[PDB]
Amino acid sequence: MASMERFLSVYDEVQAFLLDQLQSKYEIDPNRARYLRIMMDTTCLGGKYFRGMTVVNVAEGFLAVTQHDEATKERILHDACVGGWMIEFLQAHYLVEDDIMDGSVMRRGKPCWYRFPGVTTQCAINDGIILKSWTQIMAWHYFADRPFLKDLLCLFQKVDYATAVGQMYDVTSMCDSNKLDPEVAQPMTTDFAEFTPAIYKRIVKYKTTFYTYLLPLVMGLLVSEAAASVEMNLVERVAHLIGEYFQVQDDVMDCFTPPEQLGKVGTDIEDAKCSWLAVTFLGKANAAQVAEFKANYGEKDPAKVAVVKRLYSKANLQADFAAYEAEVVREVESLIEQLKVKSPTFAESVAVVWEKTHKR
Amino acid sequence: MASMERFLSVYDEVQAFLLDQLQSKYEIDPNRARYLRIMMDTTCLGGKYFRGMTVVNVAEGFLAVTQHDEATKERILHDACVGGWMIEFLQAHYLVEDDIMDGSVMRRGKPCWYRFPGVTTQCAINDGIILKSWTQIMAWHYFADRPFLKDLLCLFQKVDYATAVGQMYDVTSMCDSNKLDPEVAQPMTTDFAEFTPAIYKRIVKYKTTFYTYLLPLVMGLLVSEAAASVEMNLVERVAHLIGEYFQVQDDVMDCFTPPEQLGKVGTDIEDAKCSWLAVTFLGKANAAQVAEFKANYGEKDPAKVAVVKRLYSKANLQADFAAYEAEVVREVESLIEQLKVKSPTFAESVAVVWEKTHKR
Ligand SMILES: Cc1ccc(CNC[C@@H](C)O)s1
Ligand SMILES: Cc1ccc(CNC[C@@H](C)O)s1
Ligand SMILES: [Zn+2]
Ligand SMILES: [Zn+2]
Ligand SMILES: [Zn+2]
Ligand SMILES: [Zn+2]
Repeated sequence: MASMERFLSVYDEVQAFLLDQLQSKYEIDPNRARYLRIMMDTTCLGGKYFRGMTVVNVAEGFLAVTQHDEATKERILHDACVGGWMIEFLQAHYLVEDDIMDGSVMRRGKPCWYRFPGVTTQCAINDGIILKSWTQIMAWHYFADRPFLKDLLCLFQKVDYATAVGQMYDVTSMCDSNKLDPEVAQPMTTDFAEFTPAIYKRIVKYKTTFYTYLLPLVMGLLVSEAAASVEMNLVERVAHLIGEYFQVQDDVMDCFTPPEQLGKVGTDIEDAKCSWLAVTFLGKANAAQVAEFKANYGEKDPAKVAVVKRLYSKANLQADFAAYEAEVVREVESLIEQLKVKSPTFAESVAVVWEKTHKR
Repeated sequence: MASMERFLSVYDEVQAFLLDQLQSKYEIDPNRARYLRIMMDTTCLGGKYFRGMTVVNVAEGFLAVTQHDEATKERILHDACVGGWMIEFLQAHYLVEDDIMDGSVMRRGKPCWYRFPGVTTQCAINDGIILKSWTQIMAWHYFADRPFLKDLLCLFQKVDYATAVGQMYDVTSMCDSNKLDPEVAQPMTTDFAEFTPAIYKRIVKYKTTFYTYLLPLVMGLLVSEAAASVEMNLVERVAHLIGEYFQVQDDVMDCFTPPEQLGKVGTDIEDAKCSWLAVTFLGKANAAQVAEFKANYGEKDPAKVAVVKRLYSKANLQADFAAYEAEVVREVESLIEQLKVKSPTFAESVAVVWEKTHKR
């Protein structure tokens, strides 16, 4: 069986399990079960399943080089699919809640969950909570007797928490740190002194890289009983590198990709986000450019946004991007080589993760 | 040391631990740490700590009848305090998110977290997520080598999930089940056919009783290594009984207690909640009363709310309440006696829980 058809089959299985348990142990009625079914499908399906499929791909890599009974190969692949779905559902949680927090309109060329007429924010906040609860129900059901249960749950929590911390770093990225105060409405930064590479890196490391690259890689290792074929500091380093690069691409596309390809109208400029474009622009701009950026950034006004866009196009950020890219290729290749000392197989999974990130 | 001063001390300890870890492992800066500190205090403190103190009280009960070294007594009490704080922080999560979902104004005579000028919904949704993540960080840190870790985490998740399911039952309680549909804006029920005792009970069982009574009781048992001194079906039954009663009182007070005592302007009528008052009113009203209730319920209009209030006062619901109360006293006393067969001590903790609920 091809990996994707197994992964998709296990979604159906896990969905049936969750909804069946809701009827048999949580007293749910049929119409509410249908609501939850439709919520699950709408929030968890329709992406590329990159994250969850990474778990599967890492596990398949080990299967190719490790002796096992056929029933064991099947069990490991089923565990990798279940684990994959945990990460997809964790993402679904965050996309639901983030869309509500940001007042987003679309995601993947469809309305954000909370905008559906029969959902509303009141229900959608809680739907998002359910989504993350369902990751725990899956783990406890399917991994109840597994030797990796503890490690897997402890890893999952730490990544979830890093993610929520990342979200705080992101939504507060345009405030002056010294002015953060629950008692006082937060003004946008006027100096942009906190739009640095190091600060951008911290946002991205926590908000994105832990759940998108570290967790799929390490969960694949866990469900394969293979954590000892790797130096975990190397896995973290490569994860953080690849994830930062992933984000840099997304930040570029938010500004320059037509809405039809990103599946939304990009608003990073209007939201005054600490994006790779803003940080890199400020790292090369002259005095006058800086002053024009400060008078136009973080404003809904289409004229001011167009001035910000024009500032970025004139500043030749494509050249900064190519240089960033080259350097990432260097460092990622280096880390892949270091990973080969202990696991060729694992190194090749990371290679595949890198090439799917780099090509797109 | 008195129980409450130990419990309060452990809050300070757990807070210091969480914030210190944020600086040492999550790269947090001082001002964001202060924001989180203030968030934690504002959301987790200022109630009666009934839930968390139950954990402590159950543990102290066992300490009085079980032989242990002094260092062991201390460790069990520290575990009970930490476990207590997990449940308080879980509540804090739900109160944050519920207040945002319901557009609430006040809670405990102070503004809801999301209303603070320097918070906003964008940050508050995520603050609420952090609050629940911090329950997991606490458990993994303080209970890492404990034999009850698995059981405690599995119980915690199931209660969290039941709670979120309860929330879905509550916010959808005024819709017709057969009309639930993410695609279609939900109309308020016109027939109120789903305002029954059984349906009310399901909302309350999930939304309230699992986290407020079942989890504190069973966590006390867990941290005491005492789950075998009880029949767990009896613990569940008594929990569900006491919790329903708790909710019935809150539903009565939402309508009739001055805002100064409940710490808010009650809105159950305007929100068209499936409250004990509405269900019990509909269980005794004549045709004309029913028709007047349907023309006035679930409307912001102060005149219509006052008509709903007047309908409840004329219907002598105090007498239905006294009868409900008597019957709960019967059943709770019965369950306490059944609990004595295996643990006098545990039975006496439940007695104390009952008397603190019943007296208030
Ligand atoms: C924690 C997260 C919030 C949003 C995420 C997905 N990244 C693309 C989005 C910003 O459009 S992950
Ligand atoms: C899951 C929960 C939502 C709200 C809760 C606290 N009960 C009083 C409130 C309704 O005013 S628990
Ligand atoms: Zn966001
Ligand atoms: Zn983006
Ligand atoms: Zn509510
Ligand atoms: Zn209430």
